[PDB]
Amino acid sequence: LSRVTEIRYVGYGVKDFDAEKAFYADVWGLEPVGEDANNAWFKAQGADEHHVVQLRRADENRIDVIALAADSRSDVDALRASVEAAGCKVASEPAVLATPGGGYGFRFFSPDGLLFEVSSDVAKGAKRDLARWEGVPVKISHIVLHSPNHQDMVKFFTDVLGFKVSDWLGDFMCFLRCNSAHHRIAILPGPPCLNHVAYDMLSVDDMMRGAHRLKVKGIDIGWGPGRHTAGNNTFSYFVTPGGFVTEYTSELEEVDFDTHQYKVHVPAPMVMDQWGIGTGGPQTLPHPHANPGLFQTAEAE
Amino acid sequence: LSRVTEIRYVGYGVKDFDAEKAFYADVWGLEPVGEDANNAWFKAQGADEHHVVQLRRADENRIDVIALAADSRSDVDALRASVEAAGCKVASEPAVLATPGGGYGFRFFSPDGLLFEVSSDVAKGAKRDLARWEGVPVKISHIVLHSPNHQDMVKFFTDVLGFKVSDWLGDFMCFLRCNSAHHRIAILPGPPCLNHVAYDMLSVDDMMRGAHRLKVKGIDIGWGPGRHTAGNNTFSYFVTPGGFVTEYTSELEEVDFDTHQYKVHVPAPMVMDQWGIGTGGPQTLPHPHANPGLFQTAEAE
Amino acid sequence: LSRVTEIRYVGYGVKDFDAEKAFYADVWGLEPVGEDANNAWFKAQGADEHHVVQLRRADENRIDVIALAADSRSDVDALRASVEAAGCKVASEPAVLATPGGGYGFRFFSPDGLLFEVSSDVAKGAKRDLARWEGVPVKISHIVLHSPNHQDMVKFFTDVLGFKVSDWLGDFMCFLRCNSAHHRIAILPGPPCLNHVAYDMLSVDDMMRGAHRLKVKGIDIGWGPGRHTAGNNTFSYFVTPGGFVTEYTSELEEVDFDTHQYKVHVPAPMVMDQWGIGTGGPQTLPHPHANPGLFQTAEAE
Amino acid sequence: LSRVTEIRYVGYGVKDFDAEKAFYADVWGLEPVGEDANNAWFKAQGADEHHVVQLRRADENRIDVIALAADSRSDVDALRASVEAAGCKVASEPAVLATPGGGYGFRFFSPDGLLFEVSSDVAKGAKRDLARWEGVPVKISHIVLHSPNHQDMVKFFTDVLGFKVSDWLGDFMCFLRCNSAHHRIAILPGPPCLNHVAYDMLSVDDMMRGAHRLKVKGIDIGWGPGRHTAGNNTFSYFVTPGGFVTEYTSELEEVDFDTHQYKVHVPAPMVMDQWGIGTGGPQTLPHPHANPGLFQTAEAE
Amino acid sequence: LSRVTEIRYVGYGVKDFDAEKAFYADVWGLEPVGEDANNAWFKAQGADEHHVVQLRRADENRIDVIALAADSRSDVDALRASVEAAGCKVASEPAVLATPGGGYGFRFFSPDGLLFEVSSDVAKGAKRDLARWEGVPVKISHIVLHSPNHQDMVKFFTDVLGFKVSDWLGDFMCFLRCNSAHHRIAILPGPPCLNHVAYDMLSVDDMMRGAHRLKVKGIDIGWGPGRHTAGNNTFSYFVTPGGFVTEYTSELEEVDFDTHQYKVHVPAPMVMDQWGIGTGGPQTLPHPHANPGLFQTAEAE
Amino acid sequence: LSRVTEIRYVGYGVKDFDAEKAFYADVWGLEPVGEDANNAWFKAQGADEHHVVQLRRADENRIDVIALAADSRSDVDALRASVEAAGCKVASEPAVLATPGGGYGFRFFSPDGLLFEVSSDVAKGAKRDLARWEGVPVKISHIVLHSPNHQDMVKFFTDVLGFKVSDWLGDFMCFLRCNSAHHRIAILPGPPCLNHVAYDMLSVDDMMRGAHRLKVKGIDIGWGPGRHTAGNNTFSYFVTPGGFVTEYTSELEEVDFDTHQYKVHVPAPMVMDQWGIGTGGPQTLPHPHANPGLFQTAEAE
Ligand SMILES: [Mn+2]
Ligand SMILES: [Mn+2]
Ligand SMILES: [Mn+2]
Ligand SMILES: [Mn+2]
Ligand SMILES: [Mn+2]
Ligand SMILES: [Mn+2]
Repeated sequence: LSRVTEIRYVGYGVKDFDAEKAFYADVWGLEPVGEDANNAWFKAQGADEHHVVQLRRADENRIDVIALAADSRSDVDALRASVEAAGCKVASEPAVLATPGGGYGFRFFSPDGLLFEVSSDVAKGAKRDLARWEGVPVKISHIVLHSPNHQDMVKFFTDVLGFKVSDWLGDFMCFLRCNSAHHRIAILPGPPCLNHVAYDMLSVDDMMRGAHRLKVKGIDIGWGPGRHTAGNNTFSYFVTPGGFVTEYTSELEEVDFDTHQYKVHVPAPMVMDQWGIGTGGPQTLPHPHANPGLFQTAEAE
Repeated sequence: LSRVTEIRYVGYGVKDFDAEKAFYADVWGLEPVGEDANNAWFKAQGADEHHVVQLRRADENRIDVIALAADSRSDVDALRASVEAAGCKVASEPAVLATPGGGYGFRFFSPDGLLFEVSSDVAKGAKRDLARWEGVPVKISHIVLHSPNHQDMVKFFTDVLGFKVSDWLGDFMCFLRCNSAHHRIAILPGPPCLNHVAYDMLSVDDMMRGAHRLKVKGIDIGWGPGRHTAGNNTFSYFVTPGGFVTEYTSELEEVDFDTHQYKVHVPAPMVMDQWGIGTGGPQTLPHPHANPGLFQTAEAE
Repeated sequence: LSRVTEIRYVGYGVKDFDAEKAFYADVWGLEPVGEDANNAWFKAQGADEHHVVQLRRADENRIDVIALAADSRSDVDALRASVEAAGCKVASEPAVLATPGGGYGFRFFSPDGLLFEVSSDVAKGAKRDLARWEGVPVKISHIVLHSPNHQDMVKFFTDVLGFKVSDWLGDFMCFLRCNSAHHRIAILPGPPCLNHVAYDMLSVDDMMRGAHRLKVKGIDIGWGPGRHTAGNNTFSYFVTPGGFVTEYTSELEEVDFDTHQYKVHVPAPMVMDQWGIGTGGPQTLPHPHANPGLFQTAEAE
Repeated sequence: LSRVTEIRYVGYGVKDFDAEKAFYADVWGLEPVGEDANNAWFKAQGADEHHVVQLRRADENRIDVIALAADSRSDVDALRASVEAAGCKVASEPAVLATPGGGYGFRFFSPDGLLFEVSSDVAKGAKRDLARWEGVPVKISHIVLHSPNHQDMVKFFTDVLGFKVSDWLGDFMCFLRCNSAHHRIAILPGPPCLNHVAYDMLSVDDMMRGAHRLKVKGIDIGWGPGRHTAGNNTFSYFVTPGGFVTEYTSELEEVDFDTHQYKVHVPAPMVMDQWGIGTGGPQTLPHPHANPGLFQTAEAE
Repeated sequence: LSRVTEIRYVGYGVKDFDAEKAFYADVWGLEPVGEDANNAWFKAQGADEHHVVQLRRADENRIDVIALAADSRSDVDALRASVEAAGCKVASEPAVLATPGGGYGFRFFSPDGLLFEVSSDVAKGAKRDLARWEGVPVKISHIVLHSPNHQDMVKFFTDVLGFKVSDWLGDFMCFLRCNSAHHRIAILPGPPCLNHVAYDMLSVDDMMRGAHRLKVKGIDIGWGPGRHTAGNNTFSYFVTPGGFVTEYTSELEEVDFDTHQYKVHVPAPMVMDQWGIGTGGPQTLPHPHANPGLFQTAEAE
Repeated sequence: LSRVTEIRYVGYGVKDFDAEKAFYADVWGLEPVGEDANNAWFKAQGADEHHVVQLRRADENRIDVIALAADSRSDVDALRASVEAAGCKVASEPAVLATPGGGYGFRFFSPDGLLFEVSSDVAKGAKRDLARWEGVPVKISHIVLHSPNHQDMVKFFTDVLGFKVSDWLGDFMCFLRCNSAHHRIAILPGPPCLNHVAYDMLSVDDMMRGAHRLKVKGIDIGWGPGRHTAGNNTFSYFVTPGGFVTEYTSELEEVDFDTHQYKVHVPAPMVMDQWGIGTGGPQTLPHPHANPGLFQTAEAE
């Protein structure tokens, strides 16, 4: 049946519009793709996806949209019906998109009130094979979300969107894949919102090199020099000027999308971080707060 | 049936006996109670338990015994009976104790192999009411253990030894009570071993002054001053010279022993620590390793 | 006689008006009450004082005014006379204030040249009983001032304004009260200026939570968490983006305004901080400097 | 009368003899002078004073004696009277010394219970002009004491022992000179005991070099590099493995012993430390405690 | 012949023009000389140099020009020929300057593409003797450059501009003097660019005082207090809000411009910093990146 | 000709015999091979080398010997004559060794006075293929020595011992190989001594897991985890309780012993460390000191 196949971008609503714009292009290593009096689009130098981040000047910080990819026009419609069947509020009907790089798609809110987008045939952008030591994002690695009822959110993603379970951290954190990457989405309990967005680095040396630039650029590592167990990926968390959290990650495991057997890792500090030599932890990072405007569009504000 | 009513003491086998010995009497705040060629006893100044810590000069660091209390001599026998039905290896029949403070007790191995002692009528010692600012322990607060089958270890503590579930952190960490204190035992997953032993302080002020003393003695706080959710107690974890970890804690809740309803807390950063302004994390503390000589007594080595 | 009964607000002239405006509403925990081109008003959520902070957009950082409260028009007129007798430079006569909240007051310069305001019947704002863990200020706790002639500055607060001495730190720091709070004003030797403004928290836990919210906002603790001796209050000092310092405090002793016996505390390490587990110290906060515009109203600039 | 003219040495009773004996010989920079079953003498390489530190294997830490120096054999006698006419218990009648280095002197307890010694003609030891960057002590700089009646205690020092006042920190800390150096003794209120013994370094560079050696050897600065105001000396406090604090100081001002005009400095953060760019503070060093065995010699234990 | 005899100023092209503007005035300690819509000039309070820093609102941070001094209007003409004969691209012919303080000079590019300026007779501005503890720059100390062919860059500076070599750190870093100071210029390997601009402090104390100010102002010492071996000057590096690095330096030796003989220090860990006690290190500072627009003026952009 | 093919072990004369001895078996990860009252041999678990570390109880710390390995008995004699010719002071004539493991070899002093040993047929010990995450050493990676005439000391290793140059850091640090490993020995300017010994780890993960064990053992990283340029090896430096420095390293390049072209890297922060996010640096490690007893065997003492 038709399913989500990748993540496209994350649209942010940010107060400190300018500070956040400079961050992504002069600090985080993303490539500007376009600006407008009220918006800004950036893209990952190592991927052909039109844009991976969208910034909209707003009166408050929030996540406007989480855009997922579908293979074809007939796949976008199938998920359109599937979402309806599951009882979701549909904010838009499948049609050519006026947003950058066009594409055919629709929008619907998740059972929690977070706006999502599913689209196909979105224009492609440039893409080069990065050399080692550049310290810049190759592509998006994953997105982590909080949910008031995570078990159900996990099922929506599996039964409606087509994700499959790759791992479990006890019974509170689930890792979901929609292709051969260990996971592209991770669901966690808490108020309906987004926790962080990770970016894939070419190598461990690159994550370090990037973390280094971020340090001199005045941003310290919120939780760094670590390596997770579920997915076995190295990590480095940061807080953007806008107050969001972004992560440089690397070496996430490749699996067989169709046959990977998930495991239930037993919680333990060593399980969250197998290195235990960096600084900070999940406590030095912002505390989750319900995303402003649940079931509301960026417009409605 | 009858049940365990309190914790008496923990017996440690230590490699650097001399250094460990000087730690408890001159840094930690315990009162020397007795000594000999290969052993040393210590008691908390604010409680009349004959002694709360016993050290044995050994070749390898380990836990020799976790000593528990029972109200009566026939309570000790009832517990000998329970253990038998649970199928535990009994190391001693209920008899008069030759250990300091005497008493009537027996020893049995928990399903994982750690050695426990259940006894009653142990000679009381000297006790006095501490004054704010002394910065010394009042009595032992709790003991946390790791178990390869933590669900079973919990049922053992509740069904065999009569403890009761006071709280849960997900499905991986359980808090058990044997009296009005929120807990005296907490089970956690991992190889069969003892995580740490906590000592109750008179006030948050005494934990701070205590932590201060340790700091000037050369011992840094392993997990900065904080406050847990389950039990609402403040904490300060330290590593001893023998490599064991001890914690100064305060304000542990009081509950009705029978009517207290337990809760399942959702794992979250701010759940392990509601303050989040100290240094360290469980990661700066030793990784759990199986206790040397499972199902073996001190004689074994 | 007639006297000052409490603190109202503190008016600041800030060069970086926007960063300071954002600091109070999004980090410090105060409630915005009004804004115009060159001004911003903030209120403490746990008190009905119309506003506790006023910020004026300025070319240079300074303290524009420290407003105090009196019980009634009569009391204010009386104090106004008292001020004259003590030979002070009066900047206005008892009249209906035109600032937000209204009221009946007048302004005058302390013997040192700092502008103070005494007023009565200022409108009452809304007030809320905070819940533990919110980490936001309940009310203004105290204000510390520097005076070239502290011995005299104290006499002026006691004899003209009615404040009474609650304690002395050796012979250089005096704590003064004007109600049941140990103190609302403290006098320290140094150029004529304002040292810090302290905000009272519901509990020590709340102080810690506030400190944590600030840590994730990127504002480190200037003088780590501690507990003072005089007044027995816990403290957490911070440097605002505007350059001033603010403090989260709690557990400030309550005393009988009339019969409280003051003590002279002998200066010592353990006297400034009875905990000694945090970081920083007075040596790590900005050095006091004469307040710009002595004996000059904010107009003058 | 005649007067004390210089500090000779300090004698400590240390529980952890070995550790401390190692400290001074390899880490601190003092050259050994002679050993024995329970005694170790140490010398400062840049001064002819036979030995500046005496260690005695004891059960609990304590100050056994603070050895001072007199010029002639008869100046001693002239003091033995002053002490008598002061009412001090005398522990030794002027007699030829049986302690390493010989000499003639007596022992008596001061008004607070700390044993002092006054001698003359002790055998000089070797001395070489140290070179910049060696990072070892040149001689002892000063000793700071704690007194329950510091005002009287100072008068004892000035009137009975012949010291003069050089500076006052408010009314709680008095600097006393017995020669050219700004001070060799400083008095602080508190339980009767020694606070720290400070050694002089050839320069600021040597202090840092010195601190650098202590750091690599595992001893962190208790009170970071700073510059005191009273005396204008750079500082660096440390904690010996025995629980005693020592200091590497430099650039202590020289004054005319006779005419030096003393000043009363106003207490202030910037006063204790004019640099304020390091870590620690009195806060992070041992809290004072009554010296064990008041009015008792070491032979009493 | 005629030769450069001093450094005048550095002109930066800054993106966050206002943040950098405020840094030099409010934080770094320079004095505003003038401004217009797109430029700001700053002056050292301790040097008659008209100005030592120029900022220009730019799209991207870069070095716009490095201004040098010549003694006479004919020296400038001479250097204008030497530069020509060396193959340097001349950006302007020797004439009266239209920049503040005027003067007579011209602009040419060094062999690597950095725009330089040589001038004479520039108007002197205010000047005064700083007092110990003021914590502000006296004048400019030195400027460090990165060159892809530093051996050639060194020869350019000596054979063309008239600089002399005062020292070598191995064979990768050169120290050049234009007057009595050990060096005003230092060449290092790497892409063509400016490493840092260092400001002279009255004394080591001032550097500490200065650094403490940046500390409370929210700027951490990028490379802790230390002392270099070449020049023996104490150092403290910082990262400006603009992204450039500036250092407070003191005690840089003096030398006989004519006779001084250069040494070749053997690299060694402890040669870069003879104290090795401060925090950070060259690793916490930005990595050298070719100055944007080599061989192009600020206009082209 | 016949040449050195590997590093066997290092013998240290350590004053704190018991601490250093505990270090290697309970902290560093080496396995005890032998013991008596004043000696202790240690073995690396991933190599069959009989023992790689030797401790000798001593009055002063020093490098007793640096034992190299030759392929055969004849090979050994060849080198014995080859050493004879270079003019070294032989200390033993080729012959069966009474030391653990036996073998045939001799000891001679290098031009700088360090005592070396070249033996063959030393008894092989047990070896295990470690699994990822054990965090224990596999083998000895390299040894770094200081030389007052480093240039000649290199020719000695290449022309006399048979090593080959794999790289140079500027003209001060040389990297020598005796097989396919990028290097096994590194020479650096300085007083004749041993800088540090490095231990190869199975992977970067194991070094991190190793550094974590040392952290919880109270032994912090002297030079934060990083990555060298020459050899591309990841690093982690530590100071042992005895005062020596050990390094956990990984990913050192494998090269072709014969056809490997070396390079001269230009010194520069990013070259010493390509990551730049750990702590400390060469400066936070002990200063090199001439080795006690130059040209003298352990027996002299
Ligand atoms: Mn992640
Ligand atoms: Mn605990
Ligand atoms: Mn305060
Ligand atoms: Mn001192
Ligand atoms: Mn410099
Ligand atoms: Mn190495």
